[PDB]
Amino acid sequence: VRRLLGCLGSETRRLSLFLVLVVLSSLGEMAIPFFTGRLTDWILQDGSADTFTRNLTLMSILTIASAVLEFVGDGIYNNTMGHVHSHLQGEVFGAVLRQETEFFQQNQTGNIMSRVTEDTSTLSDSLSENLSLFLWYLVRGLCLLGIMLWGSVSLTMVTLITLPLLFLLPKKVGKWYQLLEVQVRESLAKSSQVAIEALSAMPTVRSFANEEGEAQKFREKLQEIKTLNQKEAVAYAVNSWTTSISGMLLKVGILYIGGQLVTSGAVSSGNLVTFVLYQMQFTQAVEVLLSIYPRVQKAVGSSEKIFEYLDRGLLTPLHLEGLVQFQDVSFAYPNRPDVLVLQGLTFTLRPGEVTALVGPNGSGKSTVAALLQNLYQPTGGQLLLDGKPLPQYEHRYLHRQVAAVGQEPQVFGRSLQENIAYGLTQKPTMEEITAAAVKSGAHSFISGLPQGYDTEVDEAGSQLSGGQRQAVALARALIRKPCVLILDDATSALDANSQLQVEQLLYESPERYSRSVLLITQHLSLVEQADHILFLEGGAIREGGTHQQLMEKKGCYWAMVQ
Amino acid sequence: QVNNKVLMWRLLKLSRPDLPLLVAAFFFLVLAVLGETLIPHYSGRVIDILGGDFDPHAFASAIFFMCLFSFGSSLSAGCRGGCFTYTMSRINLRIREQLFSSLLRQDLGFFQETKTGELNSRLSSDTTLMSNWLPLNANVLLRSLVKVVGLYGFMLSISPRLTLLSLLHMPFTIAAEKVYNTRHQEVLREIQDAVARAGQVVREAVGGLQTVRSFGAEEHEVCRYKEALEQCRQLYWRRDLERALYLLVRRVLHLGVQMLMLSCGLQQMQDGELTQGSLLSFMIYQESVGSYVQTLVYIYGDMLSNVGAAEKVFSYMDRQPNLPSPGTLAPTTLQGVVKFQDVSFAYPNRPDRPVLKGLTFTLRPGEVTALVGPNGSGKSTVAALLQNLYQPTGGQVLLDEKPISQYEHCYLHSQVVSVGQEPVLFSGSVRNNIAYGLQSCEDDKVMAAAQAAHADDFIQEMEHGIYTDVGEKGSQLAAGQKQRLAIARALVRDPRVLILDEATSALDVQCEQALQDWNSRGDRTVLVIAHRLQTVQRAHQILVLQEGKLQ
Repeated sequence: VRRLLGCLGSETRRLSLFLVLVVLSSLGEMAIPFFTGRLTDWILQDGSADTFTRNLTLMSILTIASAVLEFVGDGIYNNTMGHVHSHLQGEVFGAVLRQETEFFQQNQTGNIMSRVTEDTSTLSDSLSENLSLFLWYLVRGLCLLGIMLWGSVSLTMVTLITLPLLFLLPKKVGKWYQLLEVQVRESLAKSSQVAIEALSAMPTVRSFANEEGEAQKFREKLQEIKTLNQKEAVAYAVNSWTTSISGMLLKVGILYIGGQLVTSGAVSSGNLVTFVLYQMQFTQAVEVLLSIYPRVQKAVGSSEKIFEYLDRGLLTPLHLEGLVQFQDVSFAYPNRPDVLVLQGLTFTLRPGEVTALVGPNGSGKSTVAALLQNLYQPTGGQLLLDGKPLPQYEHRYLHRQVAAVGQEPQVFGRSLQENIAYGLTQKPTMEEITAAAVKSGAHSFISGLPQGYDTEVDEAGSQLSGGQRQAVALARALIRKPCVLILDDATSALDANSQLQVEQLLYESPERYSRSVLLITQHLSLVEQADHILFLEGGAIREGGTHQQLMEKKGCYWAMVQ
Repeated sequence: QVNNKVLMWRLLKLSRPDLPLLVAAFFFLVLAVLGETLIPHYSGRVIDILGGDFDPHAFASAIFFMCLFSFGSSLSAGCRGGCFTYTMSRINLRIREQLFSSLLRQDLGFFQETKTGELNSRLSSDTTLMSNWLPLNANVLLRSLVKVVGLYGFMLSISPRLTLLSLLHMPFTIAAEKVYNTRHQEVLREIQDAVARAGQVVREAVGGLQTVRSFGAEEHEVCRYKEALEQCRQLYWRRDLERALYLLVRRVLHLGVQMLMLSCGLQQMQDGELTQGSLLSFMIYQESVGSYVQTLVYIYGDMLSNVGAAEKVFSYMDRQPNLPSPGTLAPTTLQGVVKFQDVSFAYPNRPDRPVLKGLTFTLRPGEVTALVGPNGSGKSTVAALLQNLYQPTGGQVLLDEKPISQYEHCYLHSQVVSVGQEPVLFSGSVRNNIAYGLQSCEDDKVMAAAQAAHADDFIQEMEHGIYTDVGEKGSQLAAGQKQRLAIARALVRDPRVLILDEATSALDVQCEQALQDWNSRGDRTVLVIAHRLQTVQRAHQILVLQEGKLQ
């Protein structure tokens, strides 16, 4: 549709020059048969050597210039359309990465974004060659016809009228062959199905000793298919015969009408020779050009789906107050709106404090974590970050102000000195990076590598341990220096030293006074040491207070602890 | 590379019976090629006739000869195409039948090792791909060679000097093609490496977009992708640029020889050793010969590339079965006594897990036998080696003081039958399923077993008696119907050793009691496997089986 024209319109300034070059090249190449016929008539007319060598030099110059202009035009068009292909790939990747978490909540869909862009790439690539080829021959074909119209209209009318009779008759004939091929393939599939049915039941057929029976049944099916094979052979023979005689008999008629014209004195023999050569070249060009339309059609059909897929706050505070509050905060996943992970939860995390969530697994802690990070908006209620809405804050400001380590953080597939600072707009200092590594306890893991922090880390954390991965995630979080930290699974499976460092950074760190931290993990020792311990189950808060207060209240937290 | 050579030799040996069809196709192709190339020669003759003084008789004769030769060439081409298609179809049918007949002889372990879907894919695709090899490749090679020979013969007939000036052009074209192919492959490897590197970052992004959105923003990913694209784009342009340059060189080379040839031809026009029509026909031949002379060198490269599909099917056909030597014993009198002596068996697919350790028991004709205990579902492995579906790893199992492997394959199963725990039915008729494994039996001998198996109740109800149809692997019948049909299938053969696998556990116990009181349990050995001791009310000798051991 108009989408392809709109996306190609950026290069019109060079595409018009490309069209000028392509028509110049098409005009230049066809000088060989014309001069061949003219010089043959000239030498049969006892011509002069001066009028000769001039024509030889002129034809050589014209053909060389045509080849050079064709090369230059091809280079220009390839440059422009490769540029537009790269731009389209970048734009479609940006669009597919700009989709919301609701569209990407299905991890099993992770295949198709892995494919689509790649397919888009080769789609353009295919279309690229096709478009050029088609347009090339189109202009060439037209140019040939023009000179043929300048040769003899009364004879080129014959080769214009004949062409549908030789280009549509094979298309009409081949339907019979295609239908017979379809029937043959269906019968072959049925026979193979019978063979597979016999093959899958080997225990019982060997228990009854009936291999010869199954062989006989397969032979019977093949004997049934033999007749369809015979009819297929006959149809293909007829199609080959008609597609040969349609093009072969025209070369007789053109020479007959040319002989009639030449005897009539309308044209000379050299004009007939030039025509014959031009008709051969024109037939070749039209024959190739008619073979490009279905591929272009399937390419644009896939591009329509590609573009259909393409179709589907700015608050910047200077400092963070570290206040988080909820007002009837309920959240529901888009895939399962009938079941709400949280139902009007009410929990507050003041600056310089710790909130420890205790409850059954799957109660909706991840929903609260996503709501606090503005990844997905809640189904109900309002989440206030220091009295302001979470989605109202800008994405960069919220990401640089409130930071967290997920339940299953993944090490970035880059260098450890880069994977510990992924997404940082400003590059951290070397001393700052060393301090961040030392503070989080990741200094021991980083120093163990032969190349230090600059050593590359493979995909999916192959070269990094799980405790090392947790240490790297906590180091990235600490290097972010966020005021809001959702410590989720920070040291659940890590070493005791890592857990002690996490507890010291949560409680005894100098920055803990001006930083708000909410903890959702299995650290039992750190759970009892929190300033506030809240019990959440089924999306609702059942208990809240200190560990001693929770134990004295005999609530859900007391039962879980005991 | 000798693997592809022996695969081609095997394909030729397979297609050896199709020699007359291939000979006819070759003759028709020779006729078509020799008739097609005459038309430019007669075009030259017609153009020569038109010049000078007119002569209607010669013109009419040349046109009539043109029409006749064109019609003959078209007919020969059609016949050649039909013959090639038919021999391809015959090759496909023969290879499919041979592959199925070879695959039917393998043991149970081969079928347990491999997958049914893989065999379906091979039988449905690789046979067709193998059959498409010889006719298409032979047609391309022979057409190219005969066309090249005919065109060069005609060109040498027209003028030898122009033919030499044309032949001078070929080595430069071949060298340029080789150099361009080498450089194009060299840049294509780097293109593939760059596109893999560019796909790596999008793979990482789609794998960890959650952590991407958690810490930072998408731009630090997206821009990275753009950088990779830039590298890729540069490489793309390089490849395309080289291709364009190569094309220009070829084009220039073509013009070169064309110009030179034209000049030389016109020189002969001054000498009277040529004519206008001869020059036109030579131009046509020179234009035509290039594609054929290139295909003549590309056919060998394409052949070894395309022959690589045939290795899987031929490997499947050439796998030697591990079954023992076929037996020859076939006595018309059977005592029906079966005894086991210190037999130990393990699955060859998963060895070093002995499911049997020196089992020993003796059956009797007039005495029934029962096996109880789940055995970790280890009961079904003692019935399988009773029907010679497996060979014992230790000890030996014998029937009438002869090893069971010495009996004929089509006779031992005819005398010793078993019912499966899961009755398996075939897509044919009900009479076909009941009389399964029997090459010819009278229809009356069919419903007698159904009456004996309590399956005659729905025989009368369902239309056409027993000549009805069922769905593939059983679709209309229920579990009890399948069990009764399997029991009748076992009963119709009048066996000597009847192995029952929990007959009353699924169907009614009355059917099991009737089977124990039937003709196949009158003076014949019967072994019944049960998951409970409820069969002990009729059983004579009962053996429990736990942990792969007897009582």
